[PDB]
Amino acid sequence: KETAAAKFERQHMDSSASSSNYCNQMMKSRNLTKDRCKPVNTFVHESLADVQAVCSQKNVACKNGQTNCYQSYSTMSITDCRETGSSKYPNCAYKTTQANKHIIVACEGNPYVPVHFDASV
Amino acid sequence: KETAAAKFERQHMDSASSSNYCNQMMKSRNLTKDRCKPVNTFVHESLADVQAVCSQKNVACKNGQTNCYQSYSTMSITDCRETGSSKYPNCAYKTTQANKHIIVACEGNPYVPVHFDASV
Ligand SMILES: [Cl-]
Ligand SMILES: [N]
Ligand SMILES: [N]
Ligand SMILES: [N]
Ligand SMILES: [N]
Ligand SMILES: [N]
Ligand SMILES: [N]
Ligand SMILES: [Pt+2]
Ligand SMILES: [Pt+2]
Ligand SMILES: [Pt+2]
Ligand SMILES: [Pt+2]
Ligand SMILES: [Pt+2]
Ligand SMILES: [Pt+2]
Ligand SMILES: [Pt+2]
Ligand SMILES: [Pt+2]
Ligand SMILES: [Pt+2]
Ligand SMILES: [Pt+2]
Ligand SMILES: [Pt+2]
Ligand SMILES: [Pt+2]
Ligand SMILES: [Pt+2]
Repeated sequence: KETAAAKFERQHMDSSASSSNYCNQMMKSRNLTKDRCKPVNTFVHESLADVQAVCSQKNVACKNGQTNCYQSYSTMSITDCRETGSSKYPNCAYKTTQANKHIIVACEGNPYVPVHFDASV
Repeated sequence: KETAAAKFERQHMDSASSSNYCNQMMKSRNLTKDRCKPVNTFVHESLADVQAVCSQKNVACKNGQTNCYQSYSTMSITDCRETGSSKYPNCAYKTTQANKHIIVACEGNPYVPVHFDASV
């Protein structure tokens, strides 16, 4: 079975955001258009070590009220992918938006790594 | 002086036609030059799609190194398998077409495939 850590890497990490077609290719490549069009998804364009290190940065509440969330001290390169108003499965269409923002992730397990993308600020 | 990335693109990238496909490709890509290479896999996907695998599922390499990556999606591949009748320099190849996850080893800056490890 896919672990929560693995699922986070598949859905949110892009350690290789280039072109207007990035989100279309990436949402496909990461199996996020298989059953449905996943409507919103963020990719972090940083090293896995740099994102895993967020689990030792600023402790904050998560959106659901758990207290195992962490805010990155630094801004990170992110791509926001959001489905168009016109997008219809199986023809999933996304707008790609590049930003430099703080990320908030939920951390769990041993090793203690991100398992949930909470938000970018 | 051929690079490891260049070597991977020549030996493994074709951006299966027929039972011929392998016989021509193994010869055309210089794999049968110094000896009949026993087994070879050709990935039929774009170079972009295969390079993207270096950012996908980190898995152990068959040699124990940690720099292997498995594709999240199945990709179209051709397994070329040397026959019994195959004798150097007349190398002969059975052509098997599959949709499988691929596993590649990646190296360098930029981080690119340098070794085809496995199909799963
Ligand atoms: Cl980077
Ligand atoms: N997986
Ligand atoms: N996630
Ligand atoms: N804080
Ligand atoms: N969350
Ligand atoms: N920041
Ligand atoms: N798989
Ligand atoms: Pt990037
Ligand atoms: Pt504070
Ligand atoms: Pt800031
Ligand atoms: Pt979660
Ligand atoms: Pt997620
Ligand atoms: Pt959440
Ligand atoms: Pt092909
Ligand atoms: Pt592919
Ligand atoms: Pt998997
Ligand atoms: Pt699979
Ligand atoms: Pt190699
Ligand atoms: Pt090879
Ligand atoms: Pt190998």
